[PDB]
Amino acid sequence: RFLKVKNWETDVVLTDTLHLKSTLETGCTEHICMGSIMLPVRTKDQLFPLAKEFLDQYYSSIKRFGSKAHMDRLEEVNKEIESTSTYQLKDTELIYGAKHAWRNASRCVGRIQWSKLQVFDARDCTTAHGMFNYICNHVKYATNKGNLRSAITIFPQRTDGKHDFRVWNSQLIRYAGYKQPDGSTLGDPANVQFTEICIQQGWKAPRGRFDVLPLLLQANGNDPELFQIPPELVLEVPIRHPKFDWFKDLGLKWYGLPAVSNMLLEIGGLEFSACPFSGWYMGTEIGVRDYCDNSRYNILEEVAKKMDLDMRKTSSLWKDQALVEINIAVLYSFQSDKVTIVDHHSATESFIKHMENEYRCRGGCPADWVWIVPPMSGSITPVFHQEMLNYRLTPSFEYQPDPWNTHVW
Amino acid sequence: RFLKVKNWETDVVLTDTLHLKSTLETGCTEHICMGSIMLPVRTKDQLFPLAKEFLDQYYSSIKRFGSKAHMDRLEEVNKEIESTSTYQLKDTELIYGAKHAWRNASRCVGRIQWSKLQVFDARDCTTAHGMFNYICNHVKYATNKGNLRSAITIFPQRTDGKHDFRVWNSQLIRYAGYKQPDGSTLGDPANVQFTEICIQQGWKAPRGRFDVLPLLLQANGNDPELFQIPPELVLEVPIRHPKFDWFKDLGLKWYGLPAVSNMLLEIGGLEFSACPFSGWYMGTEIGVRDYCDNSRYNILEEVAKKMDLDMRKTSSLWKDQALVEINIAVLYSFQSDKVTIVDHHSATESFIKHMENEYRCRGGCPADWVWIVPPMSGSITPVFHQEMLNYRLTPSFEYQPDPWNTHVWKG
Ligand code: HEM
Ligand code: HEM
Ligand SMILES: Cc1cc(N)nc(C[C@H]2CNC[C@H]2NCCNCc2ccc(Cl)cc2)c1
Ligand SMILES: Cc1cc(N)nc(C[C@H]2CNC[C@H]2NCCNCc2ccc(Cl)cc2)c1
Ligand SMILES: C[C@H](O)[C@H](O)[C@H]1CNc2nc(N)[nH]c(=O)c2N1
Ligand SMILES: C[C@H](O)[C@H](O)[C@H]1CNc2nc(N)[nH]c(=O)c2N1
Ligand SMILES: [Zn+2]
Repeated sequence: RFLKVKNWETDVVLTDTLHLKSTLETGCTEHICMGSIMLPVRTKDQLFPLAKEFLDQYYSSIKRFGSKAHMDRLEEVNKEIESTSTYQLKDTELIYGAKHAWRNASRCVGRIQWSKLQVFDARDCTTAHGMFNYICNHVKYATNKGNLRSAITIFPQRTDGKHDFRVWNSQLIRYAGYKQPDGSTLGDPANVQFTEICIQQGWKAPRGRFDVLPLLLQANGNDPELFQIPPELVLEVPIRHPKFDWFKDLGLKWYGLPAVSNMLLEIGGLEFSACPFSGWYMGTEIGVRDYCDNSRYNILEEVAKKMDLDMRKTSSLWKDQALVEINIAVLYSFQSDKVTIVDHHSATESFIKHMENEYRCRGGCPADWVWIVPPMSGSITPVFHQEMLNYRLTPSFEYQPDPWNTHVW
Repeated sequence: RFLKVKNWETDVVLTDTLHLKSTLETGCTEHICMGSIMLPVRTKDQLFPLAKEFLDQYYSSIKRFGSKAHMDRLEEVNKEIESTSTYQLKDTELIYGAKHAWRNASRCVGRIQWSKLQVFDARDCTTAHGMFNYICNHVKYATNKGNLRSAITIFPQRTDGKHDFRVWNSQLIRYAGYKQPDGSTLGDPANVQFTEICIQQGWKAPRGRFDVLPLLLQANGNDPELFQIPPELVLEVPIRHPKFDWFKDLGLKWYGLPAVSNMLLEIGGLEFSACPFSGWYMGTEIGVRDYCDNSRYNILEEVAKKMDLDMRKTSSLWKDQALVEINIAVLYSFQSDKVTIVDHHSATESFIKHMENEYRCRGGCPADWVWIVPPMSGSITPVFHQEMLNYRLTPSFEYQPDPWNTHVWKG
């Protein structure tokens, strides 16, 4: 009932009760833990309980739980749902809802920033060009000439499921992937397929190693349209090492804006299938995963050569040595060009502080250890020694099927 | 039911049916995952079914399920239970049992070696001195002058719970930790409390930075007794770096034999409270955890200074740079002194093949991702990208409470 989590490096013990308010399933059972598995229309009967849950916590958050205002709103939404088989959120509810889905994202280490989120209400949007306009404005606002600011743009909610707004890209800004004859892959292997769905739709791929993909926007359920983000709005960073000059010769660069566009935001039962959100990078996401994952730019071997490491034996830890350098470069480059970025040491220390605040202000903090611990130097970061409880709270961000696997053209 | 796990690096998908034989609980529910939580006498009634399940597993393994030998063994065991409230395992069953507890240890990345285990049967042991003799023999055999061999020694099982055999040390070999009045710690902070118990019991502490702790052995539920492991039997490796000549000057060394001695071995319902087992180290256990944990030796700063790294800001990744060098030094040394050791790349790569083979020949391989993934360079090892299922099968190795917290002293 009242679970406890301990930090084994500092012996601090926190008590969690927030989990009791949890409603969604985890995938785990008393017989099997699925903790490491990546991926473990509504009715009026289904919707009202959800809306009620949401409103009560919202009114509770503003110290007006069980007030005429509260009571009144419940009734208004109640009448609206029975009548309209759905409802619309008050601006304040939308903002509160979005901030909280972030607050509840158990896989996000950057949640100490949860309450500082710019919300762009794009619910009056109606077309792909309109979506394009809102997205450019979001990108420009968030980039802020390198001094990044968190934001989310929220398009119209789901209705009959046949009029869904969707951004086909996984992130607003990513590089294209091309499968050459050499069997090899040009650019980012992760995007090969999407890259082709663009071509298949018209895009004139420049076939480069770092080609900024075009946005593929879908509005009201119609077919998706392509748009090239003003190059001037996409801040990029040339990757150079602060000691190895030959580094710049690797020809590496990465974009400054991390911005997830394929998730679904759920607030009080309502579904928002197009809600791109952005913050700023933690160094390892690029240096460790984008650059060194074997299924991504997989650059270790090459960086290894350039360093003249004894790649003969794994026990010389050449892969590890090179990993560190590649990551030192990233932070170095972003910092030099003055684009906001955080290292895994600072981000994890921040998250620990956030957990403590959350435990003593909200009764806990859902967190997914498997995702929170950085992909390098795990145990020298504090989160490694921190026990965490993972459970699902709403409002939330959820994954959803790629549109190209559901679109009735 | 069937469950699938996918490797996001290779797209290889596996199907698990073995989890269907999972009995114990995990700590998780449909509402909460306790996957990162460190730690989430029997009745004839409950014992009967446990022996049966075990015996069925054992006879199936030797291709004699349902045989007369199998049926006689079941009758013999059940008769013994109703008769004495317990039962004794045949040598063969003990060996099979021990090998399987290792095979089922979901937090162990070295399981590819499971079927290769020397089992020493010490169930005829009656005293602390007897325990000491058995342990010295295990240490010498397992050490094998640096060519490490996996081994386990099994002392008498629990009876009424008032006569337990227990090895008070958490590991047969570990360094003493001492709390100074100024608040600093000399030696290994992890063993301060145990080191105090040793001193209280009569140990004469040399008070150094790497003093091998004495063994504190409890036989038949009696008060524990102290014993010093013959020095010539304790293999140690001085740590030095292949290119950094000042590394040897840090004065670091570590023992070669990792041997857990505080866990409980459960086989067919029987409980073996004293069952020390040892293998060989994976580099990071020493280089990352014992050396760099803030609560252990914590040598990152001193090493970073020497390398003259920019320690003014964490974004220089000075901690990460020093960590790599320290781990290179550990591997280099061990390999130079010809003491068995495996690096985390090699070990995780082997575990993945072991895991795949297990899914194919056994229908599964319970594994705890939180523990399998190395404490450094996580994503550049194949296990990071491997989905895993964690569940509990018996036989098994379990945690038990520290003895100094439950023991009834006699005097
Ligand atoms: C301000 C800087 C931020 C930092 C440094 C940060 C950092 C991170 C990191 C390291 C991850 C893991 C990414 C991965 O492994 O794919 C992550 C995941 C995530 N973040 Fe944050 N984050 C930030 C802002 C945001 C914002 C503004 C939101 C949304 C409003 C958010 C929502 C999420 C979600 C839902 C996930 C998990 C998504 C998934 O499962 O793929 N984050 N974040
Ligand atoms: C052959 C060399 C072996 C290697 C390289 C290996 C490696 C490891 C490592 C890296 C861990 C995690 C240690 C930690 O973080 O505390 C571990 C845990 C474990 N290993 Fe192995 N192991 C080996 C042999 C064995 C043997 C022979 C047994 C038993 C017969 C065994 C039983 C276990 C158990 C029970 C755990 C988890 C203990 C706990 O939860 O504290 N291992 N092993
Ligand atoms: C707002 C924000 C801020 C920061 N710093 N980081 C992010 C994360 C985002 C940039 N780096 C990795 C991307 N996430 C990929 C999720 N893959 C899960 C996944 C989902 C589905 C499949 Cl099939 C595979 C994998 C978002
Ligand atoms: C047979 C074998 C072979 C290898 N390679 N490694 C080991 C593991 C052993 C040497 N390095 C760390 C030690 N394990 C301590 C685990 N403590 C967890 C823990 C358990 C309980 C609490 Cl309260 C805290 C922490 C055993
Ligand atoms: C199989 C395993 O769950 C998978 O590789 C996870 C591990 N932890 C992760 N953690 C983060 N932050 N991001 C990821 O993509 C992953 N991948
Ligand atoms: C809180 C968290 O579960 C704890 O720090 C775990 C994480 N993973 C680990 N993994 C291994 N191999 N050994 C450990 O001691 C730990 N500690
Ligand atoms: Zn779980």
